[PDB]
Amino acid sequence: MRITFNDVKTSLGITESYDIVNAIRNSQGDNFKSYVPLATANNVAEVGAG
Amino acid sequence: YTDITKEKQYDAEEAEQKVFEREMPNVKTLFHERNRQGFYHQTIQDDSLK
Repeated sequence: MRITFNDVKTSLGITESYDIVNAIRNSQGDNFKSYVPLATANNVAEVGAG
Repeated sequence: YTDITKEKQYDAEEAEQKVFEREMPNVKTLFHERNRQGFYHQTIQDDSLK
């Protein structure tokens, strides 16, 4: 009597214009440099939208 | 002057071998010295000024 979803995707209807994580990764003097010292950004950026 | 420090990610697995690790506070210093020594000189001939 249990219903479980298989291979569900967190980004179901999400249309990503750009990869913010990738942009933060490759940012040498860019405007994303304010997030470089952040440690758990690689965990916040994935589940911060709900 | 003393500055801010970076954030470290929580890791209990490696928190067992580096409990007594060290991390310097990252301070800075400046020095100032004495650099002006001057004088003003004047003369007065009162007897010949009469």
